[PDB]
Amino acid sequence: AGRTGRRQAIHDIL
Amino acid sequence: GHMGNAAAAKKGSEQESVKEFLAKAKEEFLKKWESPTAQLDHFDRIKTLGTGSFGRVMLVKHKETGNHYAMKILDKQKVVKLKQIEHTLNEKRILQAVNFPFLVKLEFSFKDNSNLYMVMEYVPGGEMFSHLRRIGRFSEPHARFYAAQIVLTFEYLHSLDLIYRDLKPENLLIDQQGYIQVTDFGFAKRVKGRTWTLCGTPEYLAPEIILSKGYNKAVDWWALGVLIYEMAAGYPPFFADQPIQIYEKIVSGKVRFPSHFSSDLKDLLRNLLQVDLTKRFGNLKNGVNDIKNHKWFATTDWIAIYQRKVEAPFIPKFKGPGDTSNFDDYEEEEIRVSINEKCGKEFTEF
Ligand SMILES: CNS(=O)(=O)c1cccc2cnccc12
Repeated sequence: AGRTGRRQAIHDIL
Repeated sequence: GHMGNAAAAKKGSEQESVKEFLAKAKEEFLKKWESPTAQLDHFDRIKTLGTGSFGRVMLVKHKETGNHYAMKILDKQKVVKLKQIEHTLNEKRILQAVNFPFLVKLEFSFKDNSNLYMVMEYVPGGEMFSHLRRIGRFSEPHARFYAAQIVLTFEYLHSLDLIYRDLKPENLLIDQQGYIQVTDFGFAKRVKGRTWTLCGTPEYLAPEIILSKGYNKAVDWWALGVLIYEMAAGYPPFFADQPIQIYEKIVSGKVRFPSHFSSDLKDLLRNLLQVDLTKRFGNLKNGVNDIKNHKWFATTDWIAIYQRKVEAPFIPKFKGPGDTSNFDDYEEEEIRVSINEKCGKEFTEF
């Protein structure tokens, strides 16, 4: 199971 | 040894010629870097081609010439709130100065009271992402054709001390000849050695980013491993519903391969998806040549790829210069321009 749609960038990791 | 006399001398000469090319390319880049153009009402806005965090990309038509372009629109207030000021300045400055056959070309840039604008060549064949999701997976030769273009593009960028940091199929367009165009320089940066920003796309992040190290250009070679795996499998190697679970898989480093992957492909991927930086291909003494000379690329004519003389595996259907049939539909939002300037001091250099 995982993400099949377009994946957005991340600007940080909390 | 592996190569006989003729083959070894040919390869050595080829590698020296790459060095000569890259030295000239650096001279050209630095001249543009040191000594680097429109306005909104010059274009008709047609349709949204894609969206992102800070804004959207629209197909536009230039009024005077009738040429079509892809216009990226960023809202200044949103860029500041997300602390993307320097990244957005990097994006425009780098795009303005590079020149390579697989890097999208920036034609104009400008700003107004509310937004930043970057006007690029329109690439009508659509995102690799769409084509890959539709077909399921690419055969190894098909994946290899695209991978070779990325290898050459990263060899170019890294020679200029540029780190790309957002490789993924969503950012790779297919042009009218079936070749790749890299878009989205939002995280590209001039980096001589280490850098520290936690940024990228979860499935494509190298472990040393997730672990908050002062990492280097080898993160892009890890990302190439992820891309090749996804192209050939149809899904990426570290696959889960939520980012936190994705990160745990990446840091473990355990990779499993579909049974249809060739042994050559698995060997390449184990050397790109390598946690240990002292062992990761693209980060060793032999540099990019460990990748270019790997058995999985043995059939690749690197010069012919650069010259765009290899017949592409797939040619998008082209239905006119402003046709958007290879792109998805997105909700349209009018481009609002405030009567008051926003964030003037932050974006003076743009
Ligand atoms: C990744 N797809 S997109 O965000 O719509 C995009 C971004 C940047 C340049 C482009 C050029 N042609 C088409 C689409 C373009």
